[PDB]
Amino acid sequence: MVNPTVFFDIAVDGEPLGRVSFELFADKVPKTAENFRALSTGEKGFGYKGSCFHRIIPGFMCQGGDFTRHNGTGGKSIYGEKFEDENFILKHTGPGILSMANAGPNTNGSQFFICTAKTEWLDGKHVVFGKVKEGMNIVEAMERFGSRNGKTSKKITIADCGQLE
Amino acid sequence: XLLVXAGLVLA
Repeated sequence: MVNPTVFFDIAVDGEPLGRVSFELFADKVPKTAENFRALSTGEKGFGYKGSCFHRIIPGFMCQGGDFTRHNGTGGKSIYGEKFEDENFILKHTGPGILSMANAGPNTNGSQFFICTAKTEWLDGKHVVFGKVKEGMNIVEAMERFGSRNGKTSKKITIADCGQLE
Repeated sequence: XLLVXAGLVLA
């Protein structure tokens, strides 16, 4: 299977900022990639469209994917409330890495983070499943609205999302 | 610290 590509159209307080696209590593983690893909297309009747990045730490990562509570306490997977760590074949190698947020082992939901740095200390604890293809500059632009404690100065939003290929 | 967690955010 060819690795699928998804896009996020980002908005800052409603104003369009730009598009970020991701390659999803379905050749390593097909279940984890499939969950993110479907949530990006909304094909199950729910997903990332209109959701926010609740926690952004400059020099670290942008966290989003909580489309039910919008604060880190919510979201769900297409398989149910949570699913297992598929594997840890892939590592947090640098900026642009796409990885699953969790609340400890085997609690993957819908929450994810886009790395803006190498996050090696997270290897083996968080399932890496994708990488930014185009629009890393948009991620960099998103980053400036975060803070050391994660709170964002403006509402950073996924205005639209879907699958490109 | 620098974690990415869902619910209980730690240092």
